[PDB]
Amino acid sequence: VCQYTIQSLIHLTGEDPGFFNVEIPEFPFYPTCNVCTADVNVTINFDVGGKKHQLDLDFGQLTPHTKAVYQPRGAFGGSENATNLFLLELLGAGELALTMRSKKLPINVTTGEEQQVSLESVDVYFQDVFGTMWCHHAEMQNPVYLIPETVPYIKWDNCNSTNITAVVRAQGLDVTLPLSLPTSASNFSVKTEMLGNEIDIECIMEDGEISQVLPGDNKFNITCSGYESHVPSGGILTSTSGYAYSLRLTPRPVSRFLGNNSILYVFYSGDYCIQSNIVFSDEIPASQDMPTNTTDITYVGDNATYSVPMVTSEDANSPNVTVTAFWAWPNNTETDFKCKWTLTSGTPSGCENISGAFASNRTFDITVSGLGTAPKTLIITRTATNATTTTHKVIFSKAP
Amino acid sequence: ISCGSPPPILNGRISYYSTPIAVGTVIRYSCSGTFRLIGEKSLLCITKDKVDGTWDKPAPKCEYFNKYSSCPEPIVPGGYKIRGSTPYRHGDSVTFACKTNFSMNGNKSVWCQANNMWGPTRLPTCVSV
Ligand SMILES: *[C@@H]1O[C@H](CO)[C@@H](O)[C@H](O)[C@H]1NC(C)=O
Ligand SMILES: *[C@@H]1O[C@H](CO)[C@@H](O)[C@H](O)[C@H]1NC(C)=O
Ligand SMILES: *[C@@H]1O[C@H](CO)[C@@H](O)[C@H](O)[C@H]1NC(C)=O
Ligand SMILES: *[C@@H]1O[C@H](CO)[C@@H](O)[C@H](O)[C@H]1NC(C)=O
Ligand SMILES: *[C@@H]1O[C@H](CO)[C@@H](O)[C@H](O)[C@H]1NC(C)=O
Ligand SMILES: *[C@@H]1O[C@H](CO)[C@@H](O)[C@H](O)[C@H]1NC(C)=O
Ligand SMILES: *[C@@H]1O[C@H](CO)[C@@H](O)[C@H](O)[C@H]1NC(C)=O
Ligand SMILES: *[C@@H]1O[C@H](CO)[C@@H](O)[C@H](O)[C@H]1NC(C)=O
Ligand SMILES: *[C@@H]1O[C@H](CO)[C@@H](O)[C@H](O)[C@H]1NC(C)=O
Ligand SMILES: *[C@@H]1O[C@H](CO)[C@@H](O)[C@H](O)[C@H]1NC(C)=O
Ligand SMILES: *[C@@H]1O[C@H](CO)[C@@H](O)[C@H](O)[C@H]1NC(C)=O
Ligand SMILES: *[C@@H]1O[C@H](CO)[C@@H](O)[C@H](O)[C@H]1NC(C)=O
Repeated sequence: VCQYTIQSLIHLTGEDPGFFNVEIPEFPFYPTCNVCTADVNVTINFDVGGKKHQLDLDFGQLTPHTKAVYQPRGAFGGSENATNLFLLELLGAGELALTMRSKKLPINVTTGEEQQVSLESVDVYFQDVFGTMWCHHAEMQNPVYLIPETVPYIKWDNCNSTNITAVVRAQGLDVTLPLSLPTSASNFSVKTEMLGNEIDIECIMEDGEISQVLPGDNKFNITCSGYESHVPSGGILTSTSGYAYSLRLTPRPVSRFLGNNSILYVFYSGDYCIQSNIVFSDEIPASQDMPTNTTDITYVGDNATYSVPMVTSEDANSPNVTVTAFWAWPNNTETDFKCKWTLTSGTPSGCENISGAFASNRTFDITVSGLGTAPKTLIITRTATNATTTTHKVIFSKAP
Repeated sequence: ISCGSPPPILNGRISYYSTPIAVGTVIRYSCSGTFRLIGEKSLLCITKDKVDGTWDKPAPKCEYFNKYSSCPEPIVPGGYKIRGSTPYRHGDSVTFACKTNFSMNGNKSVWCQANNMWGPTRLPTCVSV
């Protein structure tokens, strides 16, 4: 039973790089919670020559504080080693991505249907610490056919090695490379390919070559093959102010299916080629916590109040509204996450020293009791149907 | 057996290969940044008489990038597209497949050329035989 469902529409444009990447940005990752977990399952919806076929993947319990990359714990309806064809990755700021290999079939099909498998949609099911079931439906604008094949190893001759490592963090590659050219601001063209473990990503300059290179930074967009990220891919050509050129490349998404010690080839013209080894940071890039607004509240006595307004895009006639609260750095998943309110609800059992109620305004007034002398921080989250989950960090401190 | 050196490509490059070239070797073609690659990019060393090796298709070609080129949507009666989407600009490719009652003849993939035509081959056909 889904309490909130997010819808997305995805369209594959360029060539298939060997993986399909689906971003899921709207599930709650609660801040100041070493102990918060999330149960995640995924359903892949295939069409096989007109016949519907669902692949159910079980990713177990996410533990964002300690692990950023997840493989399926099990698969139902899939081929052998289907669990090896999918990755779930935490991207930071409450976002995650689902990645599937595109050139190996994850389901069983008959002789003759091997080229008739198309991906229709992906459903992601996400149950948070408060018991709320979240769902994401990613629809393909057009069903995308899987073309199974083995990708041969390819290496490019006549490419200068650099000692500079291209480091990928949360599917974003970042690297700055020194180039040299006879001409000097002289147009500039660059394309890249990232090759490894049967993955082949090609990135090119959208808007074409740089016809006149200005001094300083020359920002230019680049488009990589596969499903595009909502964060744009880009690069910068730094010119000295013969003449020095520095090339910053920030393409995304770059899947760790490439493996460590895959190779980034940079072909540029003013073809010259430099190659750099790619490494995938196993460490989390940044805090996975969803972004929050912080408010400092003072109080006298042991009672304090905070009013939670409607969230952005929350309509006055929203079928479902949910407000939740917990004290920062909770210790016990069994007793610290009972403070959840819906439009029909009371302060549940086990929610101690906190009261809340919706007004006719749909404003949610929360009151905290038994406040000691030290500052205490309350993490308040509000969601509404087809609205934006918003988390408030409210620090209650004794009036001076 | 072994293949001789692969066919050259003007304004492009060929991936690394060791000599002599063994049957089963795959090489990749690419164009020089500004140019666009027209045709299948991977060549395979095969043997038909079990004596000499030969490459399984001709080399692709590189066209100078024409930012203005645009090809109409290609349509194959009896088949359907599995890769490609409008708009089609210079160097973009489409890949076809035939419906179940039909068999394909010709190359399954075509590229939008500078002269606003799909090439280098004709569109494939899907025919019930
Ligand atoms: C509201 O949540 C209930 C379950 O809590 C669900 O059945 C219903 O579909 C939701 N309403 C909307 C409009 O999604
Ligand atoms: C995910 O699937 C597993 C089956 O392996 C099930 O035990 C679990 O309850 C599911 N989680 C959900 C639906 O949130
Ligand atoms: C798919 O085929 C494999 C054989 O390798 C089998 O083990 C698996 O159970 C099959 N999947 C099903 C029956 O869902
Ligand atoms: C590349 O790295 C190797 C590492 O030893 C070094 O020998 C070589 O000089 C470096 N060259 C460049 C251009 O970075
Ligand atoms: C691409 O990015 C550049 C800046 O790097 C900007 O000037 C341009 O308008 C952008 N266009 C698109 C289509 O993203
Ligand atoms: C490698 O560097 C040399 C000089 O630094 C240059 O002449 C050559 O073209 C470079 N190779 C490539 C593939 O760009
Ligand atoms: C890739 O290499 C980096 C740096 O050595 C390391 O931190 C990471 O764990 C490696 N990932 C692998 C081997 O999957
Ligand atoms: C909170 O404490 C104040 C102290 O003056 C009291 O007036 C108010 O009624 C209390 N509110 C609740 C909900 O207990
Ligand atoms: C909603 O009503 C409450 C009274 O409980 C009031 O404090 C608040 O300012 C009102 N908000 C709006 C947006 O009208
Ligand atoms: C206020 O905090 C929320 C946390 O949910 C954040 O998403 C939002 O961006 C913040 N407001 C602004 C104007 O950034
Ligand atoms: C071709 O297939 C269609 C269904 O896809 C069927 O209705 C038709 O009878 C078939 N024709 C032949 C000649 O098999
Ligand atoms: C593909 O096109 C080439 C010409 O570029 C032709 O020689 C070859 O026979 C075609 N392939 C098939 C399967 O017809």
